[PDB]
Amino acid sequence: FKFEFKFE
Amino acid sequence: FKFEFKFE
Amino acid sequence: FKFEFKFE
Amino acid sequence: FKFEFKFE
Amino acid sequence: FKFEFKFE
Amino acid sequence: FKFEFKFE
Amino acid sequence: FKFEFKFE
Amino acid sequence: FKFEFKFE
Amino acid sequence: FKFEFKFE
Amino acid sequence: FKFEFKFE
Amino acid sequence: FKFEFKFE
Amino acid sequence: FKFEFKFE
Amino acid sequence: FKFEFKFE
Amino acid sequence: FKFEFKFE
Amino acid sequence: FKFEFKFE
Amino acid sequence: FKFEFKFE
Amino acid sequence: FKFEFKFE
Amino acid sequence: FKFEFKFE
Amino acid sequence: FKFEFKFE
Amino acid sequence: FKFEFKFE
Amino acid sequence: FKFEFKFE
Amino acid sequence: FKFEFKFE
Amino acid sequence: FKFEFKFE
Amino acid sequence: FKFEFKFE
Amino acid sequence: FKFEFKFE
Amino acid sequence: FKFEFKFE
Amino acid sequence: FKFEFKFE
Amino acid sequence: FKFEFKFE
Amino acid sequence: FKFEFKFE
Amino acid sequence: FKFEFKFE
Amino acid sequence: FKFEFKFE
Amino acid sequence: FKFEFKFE
Amino acid sequence: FKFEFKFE
Amino acid sequence: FKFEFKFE
Amino acid sequence: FKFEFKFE
Amino acid sequence: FKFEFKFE
Amino acid sequence: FKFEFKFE
Amino acid sequence: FKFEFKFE
Amino acid sequence: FKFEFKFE
Amino acid sequence: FKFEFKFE
Amino acid sequence: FKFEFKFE
Amino acid sequence: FKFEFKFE
Amino acid sequence: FKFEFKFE
Amino acid sequence: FKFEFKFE
Amino acid sequence: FKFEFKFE
Amino acid sequence: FKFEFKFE
Amino acid sequence: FKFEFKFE
Amino acid sequence: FKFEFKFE
Amino acid sequence: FKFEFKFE
Amino acid sequence: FKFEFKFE
Amino acid sequence: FKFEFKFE
Amino acid sequence: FKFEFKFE
Amino acid sequence: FKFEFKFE
Amino acid sequence: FKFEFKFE
Amino acid sequence: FKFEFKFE
Amino acid sequence: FKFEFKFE
Amino acid sequence: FKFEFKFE
Amino acid sequence: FKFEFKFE
Amino acid sequence: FKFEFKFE
Amino acid sequence: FKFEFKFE
Amino acid sequence: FKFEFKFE
Amino acid sequence: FKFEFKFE
Amino acid sequence: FKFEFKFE
Amino acid sequence: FKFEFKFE
Repeated sequence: FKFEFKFE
Repeated sequence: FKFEFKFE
Repeated sequence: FKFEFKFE
Repeated sequence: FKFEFKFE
Repeated sequence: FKFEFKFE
Repeated sequence: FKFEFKFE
Repeated sequence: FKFEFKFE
Repeated sequence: FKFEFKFE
Repeated sequence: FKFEFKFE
Repeated sequence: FKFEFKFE
Repeated sequence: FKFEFKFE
Repeated sequence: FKFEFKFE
Repeated sequence: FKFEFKFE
Repeated sequence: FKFEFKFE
Repeated sequence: FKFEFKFE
Repeated sequence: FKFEFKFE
Repeated sequence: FKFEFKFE
Repeated sequence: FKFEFKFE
Repeated sequence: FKFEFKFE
Repeated sequence: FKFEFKFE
Repeated sequence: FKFEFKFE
Repeated sequence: FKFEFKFE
Repeated sequence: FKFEFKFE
Repeated sequence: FKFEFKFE
Repeated sequence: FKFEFKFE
Repeated sequence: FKFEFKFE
Repeated sequence: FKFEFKFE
Repeated sequence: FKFEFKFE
Repeated sequence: FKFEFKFE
Repeated sequence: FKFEFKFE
Repeated sequence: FKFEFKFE
Repeated sequence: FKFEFKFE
Repeated sequence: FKFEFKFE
Repeated sequence: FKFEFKFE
Repeated sequence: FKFEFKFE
Repeated sequence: FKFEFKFE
Repeated sequence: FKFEFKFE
Repeated sequence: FKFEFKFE
Repeated sequence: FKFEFKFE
Repeated sequence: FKFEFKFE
Repeated sequence: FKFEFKFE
Repeated sequence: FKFEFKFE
Repeated sequence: FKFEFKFE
Repeated sequence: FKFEFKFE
Repeated sequence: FKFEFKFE
Repeated sequence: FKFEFKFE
Repeated sequence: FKFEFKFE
Repeated sequence: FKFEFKFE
Repeated sequence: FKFEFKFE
Repeated sequence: FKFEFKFE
Repeated sequence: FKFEFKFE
Repeated sequence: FKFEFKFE
Repeated sequence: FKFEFKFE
Repeated sequence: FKFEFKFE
Repeated sequence: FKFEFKFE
Repeated sequence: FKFEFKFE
Repeated sequence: FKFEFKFE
Repeated sequence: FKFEFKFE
Repeated sequence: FKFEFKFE
Repeated sequence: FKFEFKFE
Repeated sequence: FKFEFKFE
Repeated sequence: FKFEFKFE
Repeated sequence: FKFEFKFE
Repeated sequence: FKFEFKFE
């Protein structure tokens, strides 16, 4: 139930 | 589930 | 059951 | 399943 | 069973 | 299967 | 078994 | 098989 | 759950 | 219940 | 809970 | 109730 | 509680 | 109530 | 309480 | 009420 | 859908 | 929705 | 959505 | 929302 | 959102 | 928010 | 947020 | 906040 | 925050 | 605060 | 804080 | 304060 | 504080 | 004060 | 204070 | 004052 | 900019 | 199969 | 820049 | 299935 | 740079 | 499901 | 560089 | 849920 | 290099 | 919850 | 290389 | 809580 | 290689 | 509390 | 390889 | 309290 | 110079 | 879907 | 030089 | 979604 | 040389 | 979201 | 050579 | 968030 | 060779 | 946060 | 070979 | 925080 | 081979 | 804090 | 083989 | 604090 957030 | 939000 | 979201 | 939404 | 969506 | 929807 | 759809 | 539908 | 916020 | 924060 | 703050 | 802080 | 401060 | 301090 | 200061 | 000091 | 405009 | 603007 | 501008 | 700016 | 600028 | 700057 | 600069 | 500097 | 510099 | 210095 | 230098 | 020195 | 040196 | 010396 | 030397 | 000497 | 598709 | 979309 | 999609 | 989004 | 999304 | 965000 | 997010 | 942050 | 965070 | 920090 | 932190 | 430090 | 620390 | 040290 | 320490 | 030492 | 476009 | 362009 | 663009 | 560009 | 950009 | 770039 | 950048 | 770069 | 960098 | 680098 | 670095 | 490195 | 390092 | 290393 | 080290 | 190592 993951939630990855790349900013860059 | 799993999610990607790659900004850039 | 992935969901990729590239913005960029 | 799997999904791509590449904006750009 | 992929579904690519390029916008750009 | 697999699908492409490249807009642009 | 691909299905490409270019719009542009 | 494989298919192209390039609009433009 | 789990979360990623990778800046860079 | 993790919360990763990469800066770099 | 648990937290990551990896700088670098 | 951990709090990791990597600098490096 | 518990804390990590790993420099390097 | 620990406090780890790695320098290295 | 308790403390760690591991240098190296 | 310990105080560990590793140098190495 | 494509457009082009040349002035010269 | 492509757009082209030549100026020479 | 794409745009281009050439001056020369 | 692509943008292109040629100058030669 | 992408931009590019070429001068030459 | 990509940015590109060519100079030759 | 990304930037790039090429001179040559 | 990525930055790129090519010089050849 | 990342920087890179390539000379060649 | 990453820094990269290529020289070839 | 990280630095790297490659010469070759 | 990481430092890297490649030479090949 | 870390350093590394690779020659090859 | 870590030090690393690779030679291959 | 640590040192290491690998030759091979 | 650790010292390491690998030779393979 | 509607569309519709059938195969087989 | 079957397929359709809308735009603008 | 709306959209809508159906399959199957 | 079904799918839609909005932008700007 | 708003957004909205629906599936299923 | 449902999803939305904002930027800038 | 604000942000906002909602799901479900 | 809900989520937001600020930068710079 | 400020920051702010909210969840739930 | 709530979270913030400062750097440099 | 200052810092500041708040939680809760 | 609250937390801060200094370096160099 | 100074330091300073505060908590609570 | 409060804490500080010096090195080298 | 001096040192100094304060607490409380 | 207070604490210090010397080496080498 | 001045320009406008309308579609739909 | 309106449009604008200005020059000079 | 001067430029402006408007959309939506 | 406004835009601007300046040169010279 | 001189440059400026404005968005939003 | 303002921007600047200088050269020379 | 000389360079400057401003943002926000 | 100011910036600088010098070369030569 | 010579280099300098400034930030903040 | 000043910086320097010398080579040669 | 020769090198120097300055920070702060 | 000064630095030096010599080789050869 | 020969090497030297200076710090502080 | 001086340093030396010899090889060969 | 031969080796030497000096410190302080 | 001198050092020596011999091999072979």
